[PDB]
Amino acid sequence: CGRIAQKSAPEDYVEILWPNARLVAGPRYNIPPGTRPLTMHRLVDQAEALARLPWGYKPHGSSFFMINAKLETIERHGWPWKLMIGTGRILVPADGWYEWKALDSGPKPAKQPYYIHGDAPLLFAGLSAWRRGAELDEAHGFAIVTNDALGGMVDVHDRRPVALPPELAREWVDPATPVARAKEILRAGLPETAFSWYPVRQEVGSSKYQLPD
Repeated sequence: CGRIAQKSAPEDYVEILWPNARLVAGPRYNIPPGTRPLTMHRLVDQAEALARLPWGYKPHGSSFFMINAKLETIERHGWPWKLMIGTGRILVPADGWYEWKALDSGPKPAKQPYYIHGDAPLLFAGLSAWRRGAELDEAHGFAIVTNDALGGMVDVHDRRPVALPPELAREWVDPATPVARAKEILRAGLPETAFSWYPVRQEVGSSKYQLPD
């Protein structure tokens, strides 16, 4: 999951996660890591919120820029997600995401970008290292929880994002739910039979990690 789309009105995301319970910069059809995508969470004083957090986690002691959090590493309670599975659980709303389909082998292969989506806004499970009073830098960025085992929805070398039903999504962001319960929820992601996709004909990028010139 190297690119997502947030084109619906922000109030629509809240309505789906927190039905009946209200809480500007324009819609973004092409969102890569390193930006501040809209997110929903209860990280500060259990309060429900809709704010922009930095996408892309950079551990204090490494030069890694983690954008996805491997489901299994979270299950086996491994580094570094074991440090956020308890208090850094967030949701990243999205109308869909992009995956590039390798059209050939060899170096710098021609890739065909695809757009994947559902019948309504998706609630991607995520983990963030940001906390109240902390700066909005890579040191406090987040990663989208991905289901590596099944690869991408179209590109077998990508990692599909774990989308959760509204009911489970609420439990995920609820600071009261124990880490044990959080791990279970993580594998209840929406099945592929709930998404459709098409090849994007416009310019969106040459690869997952290649922004459009």
